[PDB]
Amino acid sequence: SPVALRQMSCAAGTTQTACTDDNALAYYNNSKGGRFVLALLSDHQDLKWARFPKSDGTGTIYTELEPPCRFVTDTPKGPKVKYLYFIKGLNNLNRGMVLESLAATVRLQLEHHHH
Amino acid sequence: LSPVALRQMSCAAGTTQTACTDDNALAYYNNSGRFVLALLSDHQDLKWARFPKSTGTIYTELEPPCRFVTDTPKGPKVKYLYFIKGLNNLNRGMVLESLAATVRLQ
Repeated sequence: SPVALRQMSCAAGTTQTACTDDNALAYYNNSKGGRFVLALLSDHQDLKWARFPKSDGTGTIYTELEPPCRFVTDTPKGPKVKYLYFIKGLNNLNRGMVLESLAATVRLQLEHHHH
Repeated sequence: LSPVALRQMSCAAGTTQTACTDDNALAYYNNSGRFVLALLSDHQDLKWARFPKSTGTIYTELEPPCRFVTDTPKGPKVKYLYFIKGLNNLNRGMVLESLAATVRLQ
């Protein structure tokens, strides 16, 4: 059942060329095929591609995003408007997963280490 | 009904409404009132669960259970996941994600 969602920074943009670097936060799990990206969380409202380098290091990958959902969140600095991007074709089951994970941060391991 | 980190509450379930008597199950719910999405339990015969309303009490039917293993502070354990009758996939996705992130390695 551990289809637990992990997160990491990634490159995103309005065009494949426009992708540059840590421009967003990507939600993914390991559904066999290495890393499977489900959604992007960013401050930018017109992103259309999430970019990740291939596993074997032989090229790169660009995944398509659906138009984002705009939403507010509270923070120490105050309210903040964020954009949630589900990848194209993502089903409601996976959308729900992203949501719960977004609702409360929880470490997936016990050892002193990133999430 | 909007998004919010799921919460859990102990509740009584049974194979019949009459059977629901003592707390023997954990119920995931959304409070965006309490909307119960699913039940986690050690028994596999469960078919009903009651929730003493926020006046009266509520009985909600359950769908067939799903077996699954879980680490705990005292060794692994087997358990059963029950979804409320007719739950949509978006909500099930929220439950499955909570369960999935419920493990302990090394």
